Amino acid sequence: NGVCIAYYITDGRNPTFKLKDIPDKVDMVILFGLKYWSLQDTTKLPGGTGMMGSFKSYKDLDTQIRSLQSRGIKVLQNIDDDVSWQSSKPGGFASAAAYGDAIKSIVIDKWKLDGISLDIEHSGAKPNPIPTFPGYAATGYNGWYSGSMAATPAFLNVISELTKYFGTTAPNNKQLQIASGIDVYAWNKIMENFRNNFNYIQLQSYGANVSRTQLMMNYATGTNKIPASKMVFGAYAEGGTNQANDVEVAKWTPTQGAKGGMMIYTYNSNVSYANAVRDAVK
Repeated sequence: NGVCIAYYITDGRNPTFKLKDIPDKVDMVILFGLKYWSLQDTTKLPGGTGMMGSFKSYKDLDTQIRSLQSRGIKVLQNIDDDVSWQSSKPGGFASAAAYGDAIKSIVIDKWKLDGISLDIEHSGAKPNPIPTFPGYAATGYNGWYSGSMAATPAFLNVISELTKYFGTTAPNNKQLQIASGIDVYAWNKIMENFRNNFNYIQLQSYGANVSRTQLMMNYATGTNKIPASKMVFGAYAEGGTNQANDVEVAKWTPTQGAKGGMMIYTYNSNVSYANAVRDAVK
C-alpha cells in the first residue's frame, strides 16, 4: 500500500477536471507547470492563461489548494533545477542560502503549501570527466541523459539549503521530493548527500514494465543506498497507453521490499488511467 502522488499540470488541459477534483486515495498533489516565481509575484502571469490556464484567477487557485489540504491531501510545488544552481547566484538570489530562504518564503510562508518536488533534469555544465554510465542491466537505462547537468558543489549547496525547510530533517512536516532518473548526471551525488532528506524519490520511469523498474531498484538501493520505502515510480497517464504495465508496477513489491508508491504524470491528463493506477497502488 504505497503512496499515490498526483501531478496536476496547470496548463488548462481537461479544464472541467479542476485541481479540487482530485479524488480520494490520492495522498499528495504536485502543482506542475506553474512556476514558483508566479506564486512569488502573481501579477506577471494572468490567471487563466499559460501555466495558470487551469484557474480563473489566483484566488481560484488559492481556494482550490485549500479544498485539497482540508481533505488531508498534501499540495507541493514543483521546482525545476536550473543552470543558475551551478552558479553563485541560484535563481538570481545572492547565494544558495538566499535562494533557500526565498523558496521557503514563497512556498511555505506565503502560499502555505506542504512542500516541494525537485524536477532534476535540466541543462547546464556536464560533469568533468563524464563517468562511464553503468549501462542497462545495472540501472534500467542505456546511458546518460545528455540534457542534464552536473551536481557541482554550488548545485548541491542549493539542495542542502532547501533541506533546512523541506524534507525529513526539517520542521513542520514539509515534503521534499525529487523527480529524476538514474541517467541524470546529478543523480549519484544528490543521493550521496540527500537521499535521507527526501520523503520520496520519484523515478521518471514513464512507460516502463516491472522488469525495468526492478533494474532501477537494484541500483537505487544497492549502489545509491536509497531506502526502498522512498522509491516512487512514474505512471505516464498523459501517454494513455501504458496502463496495464503501470498497474503492474503499482501493485508490485520490489525484491528489495515495499516501495514508496507511485506518482502519476499527469492525473488531470487522463483521469480514468490515473484512477486505475491509484487503485492499483492502494
